[PDB]
Amino acid sequence: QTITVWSWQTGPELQDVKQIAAQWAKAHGDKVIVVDQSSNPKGFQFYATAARTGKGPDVVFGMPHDNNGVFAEEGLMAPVPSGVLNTGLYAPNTIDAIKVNGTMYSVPVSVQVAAIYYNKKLVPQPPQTWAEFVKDANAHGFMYDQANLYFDYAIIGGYGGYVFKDNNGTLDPNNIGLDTPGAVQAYTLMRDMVSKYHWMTPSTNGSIAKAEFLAGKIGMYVSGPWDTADIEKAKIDFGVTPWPTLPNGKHATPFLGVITAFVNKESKTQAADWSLVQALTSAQAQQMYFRDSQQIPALLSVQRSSAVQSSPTFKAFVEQLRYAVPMPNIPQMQAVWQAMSILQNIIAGKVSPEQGAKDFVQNIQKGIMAQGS
Ligand SMILES: OC[C@H]1O[C@H](O[C@H]2[C@H](O)[C@@H](O)[C@@H](O)O[C@@H]2CO)[C@H](O)[C@@H](O)[C@@H]1O
Repeated sequence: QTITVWSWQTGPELQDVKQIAAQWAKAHGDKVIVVDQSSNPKGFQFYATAARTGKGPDVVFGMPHDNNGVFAEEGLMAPVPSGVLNTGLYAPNTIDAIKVNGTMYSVPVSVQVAAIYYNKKLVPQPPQTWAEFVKDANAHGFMYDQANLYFDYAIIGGYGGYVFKDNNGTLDPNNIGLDTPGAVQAYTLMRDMVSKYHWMTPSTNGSIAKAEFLAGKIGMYVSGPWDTADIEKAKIDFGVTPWPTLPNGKHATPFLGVITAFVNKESKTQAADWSLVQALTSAQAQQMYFRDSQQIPALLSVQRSSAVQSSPTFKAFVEQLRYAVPMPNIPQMQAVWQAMSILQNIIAGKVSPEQGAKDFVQNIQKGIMAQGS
């Protein structure tokens, strides 16, 4: 018979996943099939769509933790069995990220915090203050997936904005802070990056920004370890640096993302599934994933290895970590991602930042109301 694994991580890491699975299979006898879903237009939530109709995989690898709230609530995830996760081997925020309604539903594999990747050919020294940033941006260019909340939240949070109010670990989905005076100021700066700085056009997105950077046309770009391989293949002499402080003198607040692995509740071979998951998420595995893409391991013991401690990716990570905000993992967070398109209207000047902020929050509250039966 066969065990099917769906991976949302591609590139070098995918190859490591396949070799580890092959080795596990030689001992267990089950045939293991790995499918690359990273390019699926349906996105991360495609797992629920498939799992709802009994067409899902047995194991899922490389899923950003925010998505699991939906899967867990709909009963598409098998709870993590006892003895598999030792909460003491990870930072506390990493563990909270995999818990849904108090139950651990997935295993952490890596931790992510977006940073600024720069071309040392154009930008010898990375900017640290907004003043230096404007200087380097006007001179050699800057672009990123500007209307994607995952990335621009760094600015929003920097101005005091927030998605759901955090009350000592408990999120209040009724207290949204995306239309506070601070957020509006953030949206204005986002608008300015196009209308006055002219660093980007209302049309610029992640695809264009990445292509431009790989062609050596722009000096800075906001990204993550998922682009490490493509950058090295383009032989760009790059560096990694945290977001600069914003014009209000505050530090930007990027999201902290935890990449996870989990088991489908419908899978008939759950004992074997978890054994496989343990192999794909072990300390040895995490060392392999770090090798090429520089993916930061979730396990604290591997983070302490000298190879990791000395990498540019880890240095930026450690300097931004205390300012990073873990993405909410509750079901309502999906309503946020889906109402996100409004940001493009604000950036394009179709609506003012004031009104756009209001429309954004209203579309989120509506989407949330839609959820729940
Ligand atoms: O853009 C919405 C999207 O944001 C996050 O996805 C990240 C992902 O976590 C990163 O690993 C990388 O792939 O960049 C993505 C953003 O382009 C959320 O995790 C995801 O659920 C959401 O759809």
